[PDB]
Amino acid sequence: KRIQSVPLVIGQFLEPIDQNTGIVSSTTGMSYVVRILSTLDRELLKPSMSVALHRHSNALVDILPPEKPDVTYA
Amino acid sequence: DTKETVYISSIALLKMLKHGRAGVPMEVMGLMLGEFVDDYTVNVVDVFAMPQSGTGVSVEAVDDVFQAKMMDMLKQTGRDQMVVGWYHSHPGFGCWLSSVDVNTQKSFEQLNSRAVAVVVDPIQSVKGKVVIDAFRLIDTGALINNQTTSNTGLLNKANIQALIHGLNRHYYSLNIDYHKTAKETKMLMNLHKEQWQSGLKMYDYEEKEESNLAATKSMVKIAEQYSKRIEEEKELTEEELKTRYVGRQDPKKHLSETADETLENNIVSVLTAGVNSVAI
Repeated sequence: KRIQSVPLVIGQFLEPIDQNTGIVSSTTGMSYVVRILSTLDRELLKPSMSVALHRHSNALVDILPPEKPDVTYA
Repeated sequence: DTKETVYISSIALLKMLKHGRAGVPMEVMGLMLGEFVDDYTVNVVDVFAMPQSGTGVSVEAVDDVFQAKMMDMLKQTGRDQMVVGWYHSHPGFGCWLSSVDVNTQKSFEQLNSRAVAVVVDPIQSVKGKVVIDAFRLIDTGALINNQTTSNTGLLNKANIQALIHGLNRHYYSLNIDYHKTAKETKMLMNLHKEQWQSGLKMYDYEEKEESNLAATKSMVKIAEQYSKRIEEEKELTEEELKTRYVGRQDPKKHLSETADETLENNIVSVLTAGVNSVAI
């Protein structure tokens, strides 16, 4: 749970290859293979979601998720 | 020429890091004090810093006297002894030596034939896996002329030019240890002693109930899907009773991990109260 703390680095999931390994094309520019950790969902990742990585390893850590009409029939 | 422990005094180390880290990104260099022994325990006592022009990749000692004006200023207290070696720092790059390091190290050894270099890498040196290492150069002259005794212990499998170059000219790489005594470990751990107030502070409740009838809400949804997850489970194979259900949030554990927890932190909240009651 320690490394899951700061200072992380962002990325962008692309696709899996195994029960415990996926890939990323981060914002830094390049593409890296990387292993997800357990204690973590899987159901919520396959698209180009948003993610968070561990800097030096370039590992993976945890997930992160996120006009006004005013009228009425009277 | 093996089995050479290198004990270090804990007063020495943390000074090596602090000045070894405060100068980051630009690297940094100081000295070691200690004393050789017959062959094995080349201990260390205390360190200090020569002034210097530090870069991210290079540095020298500017002044050639602040190390000499200070030993002569130390023996008035005599809190240490003579010199035994010198360290330096590679801030994010790994632990090894370079062609500059040897040229200066090659002076110390011929000056005194057991002196030692030390290398440190504070950036990747996390609260766990420190990576410090030390080195004694060889005589490649003695090599082309062409040692273990019943124990060797530890070798590295990384730091490439400490792993394929780390022998042919670098050094008879050599382990380290720590002289953590009782007289100091007592004064060492005196941080984490919380306080004599720090075991009867019945903190506010306005999160407690907001956790209690919040937690049970988080129990059911994993329970009643574990209620689903026992439907028959004898389906199409013994492995099909296992591998059709990946470990994506295995439910029964997940409730037990909180079952015990909410029990374990509430039982203290109730007990602590009745004890605090008899403060009066």
